[PDB]
Amino acid sequence: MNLYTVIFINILLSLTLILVAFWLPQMNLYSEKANPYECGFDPTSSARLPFSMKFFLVAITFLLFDLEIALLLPLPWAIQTIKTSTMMIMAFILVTILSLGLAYEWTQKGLEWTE
Amino acid sequence: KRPTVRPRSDVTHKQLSAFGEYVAEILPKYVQQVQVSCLDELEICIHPDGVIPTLTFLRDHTNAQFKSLADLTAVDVPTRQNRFEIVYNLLSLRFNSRIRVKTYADELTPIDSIVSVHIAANWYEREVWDMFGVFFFNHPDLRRILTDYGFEGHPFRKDFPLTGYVELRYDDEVKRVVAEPVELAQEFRKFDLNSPWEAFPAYRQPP
Amino acid sequence: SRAEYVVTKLDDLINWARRSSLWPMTFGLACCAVEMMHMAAPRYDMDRFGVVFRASPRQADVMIVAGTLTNKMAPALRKVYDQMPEPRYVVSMGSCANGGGYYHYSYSVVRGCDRIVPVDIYVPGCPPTAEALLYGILQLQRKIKREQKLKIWYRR
Amino acid sequence: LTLDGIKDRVLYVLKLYDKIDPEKLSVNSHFMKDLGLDSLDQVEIIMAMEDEFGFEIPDIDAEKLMCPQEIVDYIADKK
Amino acid sequence: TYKYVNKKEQESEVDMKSATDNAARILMWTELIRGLGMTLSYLFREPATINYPFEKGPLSPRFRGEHALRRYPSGEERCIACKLCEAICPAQAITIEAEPRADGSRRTTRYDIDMTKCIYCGFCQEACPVDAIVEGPNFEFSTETHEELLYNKEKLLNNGDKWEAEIAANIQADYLYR
Amino acid sequence: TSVKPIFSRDLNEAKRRVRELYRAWYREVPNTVHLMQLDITVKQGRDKVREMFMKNAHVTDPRVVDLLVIKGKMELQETIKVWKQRTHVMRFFHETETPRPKDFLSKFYMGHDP
Ligand SMILES: CCCCCCCCCCCCCCCCCC(=O)OC[C@H](COP(=O)(O)OCCN)OC(=O)CCCCCCCCCCCCCCCCC
Ligand code: SF4
Ligand code: SF4
Ligand code: SF4
Repeated sequence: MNLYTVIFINILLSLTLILVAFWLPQMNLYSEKANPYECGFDPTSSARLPFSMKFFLVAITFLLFDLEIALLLPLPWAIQTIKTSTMMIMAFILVTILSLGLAYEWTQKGLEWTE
Repeated sequence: KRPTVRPRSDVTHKQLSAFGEYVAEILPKYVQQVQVSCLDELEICIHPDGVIPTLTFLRDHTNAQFKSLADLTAVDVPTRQNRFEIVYNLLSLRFNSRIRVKTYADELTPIDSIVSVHIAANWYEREVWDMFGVFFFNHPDLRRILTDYGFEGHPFRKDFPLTGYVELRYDDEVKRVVAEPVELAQEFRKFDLNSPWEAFPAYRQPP
Repeated sequence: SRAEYVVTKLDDLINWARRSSLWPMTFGLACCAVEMMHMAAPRYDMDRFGVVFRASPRQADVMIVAGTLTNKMAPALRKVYDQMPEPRYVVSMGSCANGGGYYHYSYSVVRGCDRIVPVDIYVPGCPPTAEALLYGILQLQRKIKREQKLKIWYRR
Repeated sequence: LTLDGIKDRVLYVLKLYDKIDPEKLSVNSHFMKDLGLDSLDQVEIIMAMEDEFGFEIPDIDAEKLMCPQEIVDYIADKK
Repeated sequence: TYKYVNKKEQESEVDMKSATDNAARILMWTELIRGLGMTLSYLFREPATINYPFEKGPLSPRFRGEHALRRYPSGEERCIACKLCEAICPAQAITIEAEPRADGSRRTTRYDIDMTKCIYCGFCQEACPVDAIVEGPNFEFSTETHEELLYNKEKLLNNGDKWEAEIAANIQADYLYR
Repeated sequence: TSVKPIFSRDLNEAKRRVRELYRAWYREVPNTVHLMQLDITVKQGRDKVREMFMKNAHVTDPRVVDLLVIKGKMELQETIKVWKQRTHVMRFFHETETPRPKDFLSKFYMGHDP
């Protein structure tokens, strides 16, 4: 209950700050002020267009590596087991296969960005 | 020997004159009025049909390796019918020598570009167009370079007023920067400074 | 416990904040930007006064027009100023910005930034000694010391 | 192809130009003499046609397209 | 003559010691620790920051700041409306209108300087043949209004009557170098 | 009477170029009133295009026409691309320039100008 309490207290602190930031000061709104900023001149287009990504393969790979991390995290418990040889072998196999996949990606130039 | 005057060597004069004879007799179809100055500088005047051939020869030829385009200018002389005197100053690193090539143009008489020869001339020719109104041919992107985006006129023309024809300000009514005809609080003061006594009799113009 | 006295003290506080924290904008056009830098340098430490160059107009409080303002650049200057949030002050640095200066009679110069934006303080020089630009910053600090906004609201 | 609906769309675009007076408008009226037009207000009409039927057409032709009937025939020949 | 900056590299000879040294450099971040050490050294140095506006930056007599019209020790004005100052002022900031003063002397009625046009070049005080117009040392003359920066004869005369004790000494110091 | 031609060996080819340019401008106006957020209609823009075109209708030398078309294409480039802002576009309309009258008598009442 205490965690809920603290987190809600923080929500309320932030929201109070934002309220008194949006309602305390004097405002003077007009279009030339509320318009987007592109270094003094007018945008040539919208920022809602495809912004190509050159590390898409690395992001995809990051997904699988995050999963491998999820599978590595139970080790603190897996080391309390009687079958220690099995845990050792499985952890070594997992990390080695992970490293081999990374090495194949590296060599085939996946970690390098499309230009 | 005299400490105020400037030491003068004729060796460079001779070198540049010989090379001028070289250029004149190797490009007769284009060359006009080669000349060398008291200060050691070579000036080769040509017909504009010869721009690209002349510059390519001076860049690629072995005894002439002027392959750095220092500058590219124009000069308005409203007197002559072909006002604009286009100038090509060049440099040879192999011979540590310079040279200047000149042509002539008009408001309605364009010449050819040399970006095929010297890529340095893209912006210089854009500048000539923006400032004097000379149009170049086969230019990749010939637009304005220095003037405003909607500027009318070619300001370096002697006929263009120093202060222009318009003037900018901000108007709250429209909430924009607008252009209004010029109106000055202090008018530029024209000083007549030329002395009425001949100063250099070596340049006297006979009547 | 007069409300007028309380309001005067509150306004003193408001101005103290907006004054001891003046974040200008990285907006330098010509030579005078060099003296701006030099005023950011050790000998004259800006941050010592609370001054900090923020590059976004949406975060800045003042803009120093540090050099010549051409007709091709005036729209961008007015746009940036417009994009700065009130309270916003302006400082004209040099003779180019005040009245065009050495290029007053040119076809591509606005004879004063005060035509495009409203100016609070004028710093003369070509270029103004960084010491002079600092003198101007402090002159601005005092001008802010004398805003008296809430007193006006209470008198309305 | 269809010289009947083509002509309907064409006279429609003409009426929609809104620079001419329908009194002297027909299927063979002359843009310049009959309706009192010039080069650019004919360019505009031919471009309105380009829009209507979508098929982009040269100027070498849009210049000779000087009456609604010529438009009809050009639309028919190309489409 | 010439020298190479990044061609020093010669043919490759490698030992175990060299390999291990480069490895330690690459693994322990040797070269970055040195920048850290430099920044540390600077923390324990005396800052060059002066305490403005109490202690101020140095200057020299030749400093050319605010303009002022001087006088002879008798109180008479030094200007004679010769107009070299406005004839050379490359910003066309000076404006002069002369007229015979009642006593017959050649003096000015108008002497205006748009200090928004002055580039503070000093040509006017080296052109003045009577050391009348000078560019004083004052640089702390900022304003809240553009109009205040358009000086006339009275303003410059008052400045001269305000800084003479300093202008005269700086002149006395610098006038042999000219 | 004999000179070098820039592009057009006669006024008809120059007119072809002028018409191409008119089409380009007529097609572009809407995209730039949309993009630049101009506060005018699409008809005002095309009327202004036509007026700026007629401003030089009197020319008869094909070289002047070719150079005018070059300048117009330069401007159309500056506009298709947004290199120029709504400021430079509305400069064409002169929304603030007090319109000097062509009546001799008003010109007489205000100033010595003819
Ligand atoms: C029997 C033993 C069994 C146990 C096995 C372990 C044995 C010991 C192995 C020791 C290995 C050394 C420690 C590993 C960390 C260093 C990793 C590394 O070397 O990365 C180097 C990397 C590349 O550097 P680069 O010169 O560009 O070379 C590129 C390759 N050609 O560049 C870098 O990664 C570094 C650049 C980072 C720059 C960011 C700023 C760094 C700031 C430095 C602060 C230092 C303060 C440290 C404070 C720590 C306190 C918590
Ligand atoms: S006032 Fe002088 S120093 Fe400042 S930008 Fe202009 S020319 Fe440069
Ligand atoms: S210092 Fe130079 S620019 Fe300034 S008033 Fe004197 S001559 Fe003119
Ligand atoms: S140069 Fe000196 S004496 Fe001559 S007009 Fe100027 S201020 Fe007066």
